Amino acid sequence: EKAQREANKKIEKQLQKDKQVYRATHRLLLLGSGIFETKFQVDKVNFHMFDVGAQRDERRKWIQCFNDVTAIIFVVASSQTNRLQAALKLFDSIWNNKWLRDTSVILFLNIEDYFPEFARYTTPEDATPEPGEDPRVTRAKYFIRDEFLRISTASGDGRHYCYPHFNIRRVFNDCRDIIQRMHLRQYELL
Amino acid sequence: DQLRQEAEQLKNQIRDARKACADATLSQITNNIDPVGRIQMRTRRTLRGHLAKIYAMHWGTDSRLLVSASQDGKLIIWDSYTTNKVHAIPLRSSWVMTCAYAPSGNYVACGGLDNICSIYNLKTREGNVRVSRELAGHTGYLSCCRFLDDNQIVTSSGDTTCALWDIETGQQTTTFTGHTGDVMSLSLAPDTRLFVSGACDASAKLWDVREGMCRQTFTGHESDINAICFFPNGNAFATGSDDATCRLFDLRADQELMTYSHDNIICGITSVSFSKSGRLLLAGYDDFNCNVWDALKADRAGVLAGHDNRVSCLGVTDDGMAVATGSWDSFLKIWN
Amino acid sequence: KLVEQLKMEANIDRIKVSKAAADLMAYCEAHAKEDPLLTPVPASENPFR
Amino acid sequence: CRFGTCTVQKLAHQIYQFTDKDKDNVAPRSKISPQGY
Amino acid sequence: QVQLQESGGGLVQPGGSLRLSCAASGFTFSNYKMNWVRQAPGKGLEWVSDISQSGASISYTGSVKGRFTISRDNAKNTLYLQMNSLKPEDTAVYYCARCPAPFTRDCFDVTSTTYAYRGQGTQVTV
Amino acid sequence: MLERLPLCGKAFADMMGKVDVWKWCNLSEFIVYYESFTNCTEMEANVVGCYWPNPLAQGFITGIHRQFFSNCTVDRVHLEDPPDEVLIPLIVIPVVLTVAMAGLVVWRSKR
Amino acid sequence: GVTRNKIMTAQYECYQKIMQYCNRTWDGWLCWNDVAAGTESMQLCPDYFQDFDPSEKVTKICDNWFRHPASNRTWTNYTQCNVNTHEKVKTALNLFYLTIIGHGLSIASLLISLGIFFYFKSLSCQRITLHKNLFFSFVCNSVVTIIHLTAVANNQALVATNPVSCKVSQFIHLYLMGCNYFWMLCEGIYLHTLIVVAVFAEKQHLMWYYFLGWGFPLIPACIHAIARSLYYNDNCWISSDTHLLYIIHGPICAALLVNLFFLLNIVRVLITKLKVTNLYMKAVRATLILVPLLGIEFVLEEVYDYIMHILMHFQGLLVSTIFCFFNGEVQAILRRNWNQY
Repeated sequence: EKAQREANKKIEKQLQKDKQVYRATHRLLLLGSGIFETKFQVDKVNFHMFDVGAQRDERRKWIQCFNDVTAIIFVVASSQTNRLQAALKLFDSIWNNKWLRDTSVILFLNIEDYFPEFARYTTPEDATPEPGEDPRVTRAKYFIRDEFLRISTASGDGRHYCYPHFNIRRVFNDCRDIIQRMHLRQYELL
Repeated sequence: DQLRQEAEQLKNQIRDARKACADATLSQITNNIDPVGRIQMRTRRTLRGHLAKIYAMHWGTDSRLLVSASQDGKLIIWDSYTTNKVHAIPLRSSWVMTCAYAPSGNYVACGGLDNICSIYNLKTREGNVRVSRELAGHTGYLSCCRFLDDNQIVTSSGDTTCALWDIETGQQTTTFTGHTGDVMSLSLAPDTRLFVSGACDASAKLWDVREGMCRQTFTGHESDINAICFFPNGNAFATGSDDATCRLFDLRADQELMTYSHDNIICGITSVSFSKSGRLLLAGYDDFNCNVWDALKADRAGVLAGHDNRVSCLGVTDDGMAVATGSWDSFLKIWN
Repeated sequence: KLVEQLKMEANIDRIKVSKAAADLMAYCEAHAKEDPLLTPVPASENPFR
Repeated sequence: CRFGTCTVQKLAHQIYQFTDKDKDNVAPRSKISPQGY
Repeated sequence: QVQLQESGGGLVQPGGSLRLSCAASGFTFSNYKMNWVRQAPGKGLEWVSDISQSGASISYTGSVKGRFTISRDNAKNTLYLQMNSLKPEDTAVYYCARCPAPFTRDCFDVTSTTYAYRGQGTQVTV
Repeated sequence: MLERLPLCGKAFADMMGKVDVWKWCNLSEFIVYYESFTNCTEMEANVVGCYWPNPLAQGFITGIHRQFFSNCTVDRVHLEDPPDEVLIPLIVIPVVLTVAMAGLVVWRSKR
Repeated sequence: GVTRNKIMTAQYECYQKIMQYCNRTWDGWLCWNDVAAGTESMQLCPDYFQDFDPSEKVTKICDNWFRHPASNRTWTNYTQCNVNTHEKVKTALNLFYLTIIGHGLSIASLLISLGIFFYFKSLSCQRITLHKNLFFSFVCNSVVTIIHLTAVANNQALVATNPVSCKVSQFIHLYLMGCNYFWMLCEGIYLHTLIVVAVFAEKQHLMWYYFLGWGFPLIPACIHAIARSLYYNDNCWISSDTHLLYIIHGPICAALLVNLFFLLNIVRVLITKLKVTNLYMKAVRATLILVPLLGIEFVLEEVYDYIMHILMHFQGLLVSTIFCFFNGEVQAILRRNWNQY
């Protein structure tokens, strides 16, 4: 029994070194052989992004494993099988999933008869179009962003925040904003 | 493809054969039972040390050593008597979803989103623990695995298939097909020749490990079956689904017997496990609590509160002395 | 094939529930003594208390 | 002080000064008498 | 057992009308959210319309918004889809879908292949 | 007036025989008689037009106190502030140390 | 009478130290040293009587002493210290009782919060650890303050003895006050590193926080101890009319100013985060929540002093009620654990 506590002291000493590298690592899920891992590091902050590989299209079970990640990078392809609206329902199920209400979603973006509300839709002047861009292209681009944001602002219950974007620096600054809001809520400030 | 008309007419014959074989529900002939009353079980031990959420655990046959799988990439072996950690096995894939303890106590398995059931040698002559074999071949995430011996092990995967593996050669000797949904859990019989399987299609199937055929199919649930466990006699089993109820099926009857549910409980079941006698049915729920169900009267005989996050796994010792309850709070609790 | 699996599931020599319901109930009644979770004896010989 | 934190020390001094009741309660009337000190 | 057997369909000239019906059984119709999924010949499955458990929250796809309407009779355990002013683009096998999570706002794994809890499908040819 | 104070003065000078030579400055022994002598001087006053503190008292009591008990130090406690040059550094060093330690903890915890 | 003993003892000391412009004289209560004509020497009122406050300073004039009208003799006014005393004693007693009751209630609340934090091991992060440290420092500070106020200041019989026990108690009290006001700075530093800086949780060594909270307050305490032992060695170190207390009250003020800067940065980051999502509501709510933790209530008339005294002597209760009794996590654990008994 005395030699057993010697092994327990040796193990807990190793677990303390393993906690230093786990708590200081941002884990990200990339959506859009079973799982592909990628360890990249920005500003000496370690990131661990996971890309799902050989898995079936039924995600309602293995998506719960990523409930404690910093952010889920949801990549959308702005499109005919109406692939964009299929991503809207997938983003809808992820945003209102019981175990992902506290998991933020980094939304990475990238028609005419598939959305009737696009006809009487006006460009919000608060948008920042890039120089040398057609105005109707700006209206169609921000229209898709509003469709995802309408789902993101229809449920105030939950700690998840939606960050729409139109590459590694965007994820770094977003994860810094997520952990900042995590710290303010621990002190009941936000 | 109008043979579907034959398939719908045949399943009606099976349904009418189950109605004729039912004289009275198990809950009906139960008035001869002395009620067990309120089962007040307390946390006798709290094993801390895991960094992330705990997904699965498995007791050893000695009822003293237990392995736990957390999603931080570590497989810790705990001595439930003195809270001492016997081994801390780092895993190549941090997304482990299941773990198994061999009956001889010489090996431990684990698996997850990597679709690989990694075997670890616990009795190396050098003294350290390293990987023995990497069982690859599944095209879906590993959800459950159970040892038959030091060289045989069955695994359940998210590709709607189960497979029997040869640890010596690393080959699948038998693949079990027939499920339509993602398989979530398996459980061997005490004779380890049959095992039931629970998938994401509200159905459970009985398998034969040797011939590799689906003996029986049990329906009655409304959502994805999340957990399954055999009865101590090997003639029945219980199921936990997302429809916020537990149901006990029967092998030689081929019909659902009991339905453990309540109106105030609207959350699914994440884990199920019978006691040594089978009188109590312990079930982990998504409301961060565990509810002890009376397997005979379907009335809840006790609640296991204390976990601050979702309960994932539940394990009853071989001698029925303790119950280890893992949850997403990175904590293991021992109850009595 | 889905039909061939249902055909082999209909050739089962099943037994009636009242017989099997009395077997699972009698098993829990004869094995209730060896389960400390149902019968909490004094903790003098319990390795967790 | 000019700060706000010394109130504990100033209060301790006030208690040390204004609790000795073994001395004279009212000041002797030589001070109030101009034909005195 | 989740059957979800559908009715309706047939050959209708462009600009006609049709009414589809789901015959749900084996579960409680009032606790689960319902969906409509169709599969065009040579294309993948696509979501048509859904309706909340109560019946207030209602959403359609853009190609059917304004023409098709969703309805459900919770007392009869059935779901209706009154199709008005059909188009030859609507020729597809219409599946009556149901995501497995009850009491949930999220509706997962609809419009997916090898996915249970969905009917065999009815053929509406325009 | 001043000739009356001589009576109580000689009375005290004869009453000094209670304290011994080794206990000439025995404090807690003779202050009762000293208060009696102050009241004696007060009574000798107030008869010619003088109060208790008088210049004649300032000239008599000095000799009254000096005749017997001399060469005995009072040993008083001095309670005053520093000379103001060894105080303000001793005050501003703790503040600098506090801000430096706060900055050091911030810099260490930052990385 | 002991007051008359003090009177004649002062006369004794002064008129011995005579041999050791208005000529040298003795009024009856104080020694009047001879100074040049044309100046007025003002001395502090003595400690003879109940109606005399040792705070006010009496006056004495020389141009040949003062000529009191209708007296034609030497006279000096002691009016400033004879009046304005009988209700200052009242408010002194009231402030003493308020201090003791507030410190007792704070001790109770902080011990309850410490028990909750130590029983619920689920809350074991570095934030909770610093909360335990701050609560323990508050408990010790309040305990030693009650002990020094109810056994040293209220009883002059022990102060007259001038032992080493009361000075050691004063040293420990000042050191623990420094610890109480420095753990606020430690909490502020942790908050600034977590919110303003991109520091991960469960990352830093946490040892420097311990050293700054418990080890650093020894420096000003020992400095003040030696400074009073060499310059202002009075009885039991109870005199508050000396500038040596600034040695203790300087680092406290600096830490509170750094905490105010950290609070400003924190509310700035919060309002910046609120830009994407009224604003003033939570912007002032978070500030009022963080005021008692960071201790920002000393950098600031009839009742303002009493309100400030309450804010200081009830700060432990405020922090225990805000961060433990109204905390979302602790409250939720308590409500869903309430099902046991």
